[PDB]
Amino acid sequence: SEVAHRFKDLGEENFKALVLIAFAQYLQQCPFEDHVKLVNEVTEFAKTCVADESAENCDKSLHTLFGDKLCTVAADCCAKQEPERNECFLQHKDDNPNLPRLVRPEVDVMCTAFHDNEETFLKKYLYEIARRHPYFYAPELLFFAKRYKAAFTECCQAADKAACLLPKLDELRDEGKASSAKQRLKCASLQKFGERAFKAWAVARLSQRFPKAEFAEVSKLVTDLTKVHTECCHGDLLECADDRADLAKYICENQDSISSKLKECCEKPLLEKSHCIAEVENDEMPADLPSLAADFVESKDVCKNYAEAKDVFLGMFLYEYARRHPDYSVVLLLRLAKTYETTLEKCCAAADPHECYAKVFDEFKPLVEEPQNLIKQNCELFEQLGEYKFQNALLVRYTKKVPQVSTPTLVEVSRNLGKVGSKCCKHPEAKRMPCAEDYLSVVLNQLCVLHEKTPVSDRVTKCCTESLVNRRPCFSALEVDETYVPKEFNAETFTFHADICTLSEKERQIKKQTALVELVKHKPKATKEQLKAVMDDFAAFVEKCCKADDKETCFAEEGKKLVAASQAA
Repeated sequence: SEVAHRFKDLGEENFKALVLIAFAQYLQQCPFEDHVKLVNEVTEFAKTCVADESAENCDKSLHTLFGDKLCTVAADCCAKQEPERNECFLQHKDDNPNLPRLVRPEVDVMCTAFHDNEETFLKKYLYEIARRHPYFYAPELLFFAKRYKAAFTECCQAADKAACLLPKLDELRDEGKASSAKQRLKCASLQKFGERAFKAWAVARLSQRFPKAEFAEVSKLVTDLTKVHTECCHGDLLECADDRADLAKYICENQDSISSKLKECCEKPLLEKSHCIAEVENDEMPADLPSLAADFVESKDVCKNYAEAKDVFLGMFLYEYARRHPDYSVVLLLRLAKTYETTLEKCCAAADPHECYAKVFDEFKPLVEEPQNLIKQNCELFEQLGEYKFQNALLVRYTKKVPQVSTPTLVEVSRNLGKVGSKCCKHPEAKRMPCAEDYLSVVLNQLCVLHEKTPVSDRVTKCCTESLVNRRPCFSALEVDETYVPKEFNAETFTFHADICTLSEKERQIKKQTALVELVKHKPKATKEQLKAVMDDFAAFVEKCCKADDKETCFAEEGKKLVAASQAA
């Protein structure tokens, strides 16, 4: 029995949470009560299996069971069987579910609901997250759950809870979203590019982190880590959580052989141990490391070793170049690795290989400089305009690049792209690249998955599927879509009402930002000069109407003077 197996390993508390998340991610539209019902029904069945490991259908696989329990409340997916059925659900996960924005009741209400029924209060948090983020890293979701519990348990018995809770919750909302984003990239990598692309990313990344660890060790870690994510991304949550635990035990046992900063980590609860390890800082670089040129360019055995085991050899190249370059981003190392392999494949087929592949490092120079100059420039620019105007500049830049993309998506992606400046520019040159480029990877992956749902721009598709590691350079290289045909104005689209006054300070910018996007789609060829001169106007239209006697009509009157002057520029 598989269910009995995983139940014992995870316990009832985790087993129940993990199954709840699985159901929330598969059927994101179904209400909370229903999932809760199926979880219990499933959980009890599991208890009978622990005893009689041959009772009802304790012999069946998790998917069969989970599948049959969801099919009692869903249709074409359920008409299929075993493999096809499961794949069906996976293909129907929705990265942008049409769910109602989540609003939080007054502190007083939450603390009452928390104190009264704690298990329920926590199970609904899990449910509301898992249904909105169908790819959230299950094991980590359990970690956020506990921290959420600690938030309430502590703040609800204080002087001013509003002051104690609200903050801790915002920090959690953001970090939860970041977390969801990073995991969305790993699944896309696996699902759209293959495990080989995933493995290479891990080798380079872990080699940067555990520079003292041996290649064979990293390889071992990478292999386990791959299976872990392969499972979480495919919906095998229980085994994912299980396997993740094992990997944490291993890493801790073999500390000495991996990294010296794993101490603090291995001295704490499971959930906190895993989370700790996954976010540990890079270890100190081994003192005397030979030159790479020795074994990879000067040696006359290159092509022979390459021929013998192309995978192991290139894998070793990555590990070696990565370990001594924690100042490079993972994508830059992968571009280098790809440039090195391309040189061997051609050179090793020449008369005198050595001569041909002797200047491969000269090929690396341009690739390393591109990222640096880009970052340098844009951080300087960021420092000058600040985060709000920088987001605006990005909205104009990206709407011009790919005008077809839906206004909600452009607004969302550009805002996030703007956050890269705040999160990264503050670091010194040494840590900027990893920061900047790996964050751009996550955000542009967001644009790619939201766009894959309803493809409208061939330019987006090409930049998203041609190469995982070159997405950033591809998007960067786009200027303006010259074939794009301007859109015709729509009254409703540019009609500002008084309801924009009740909206938070941020909810306003977002509106003014959404207007900017529509404007650029209308006048692609317009200039950053005109645009700014027009935006300022919109600002004026809000301040007056929002504060001018009983006027829900100023929205139409003053909005008229708005569109009028708007149609002019």
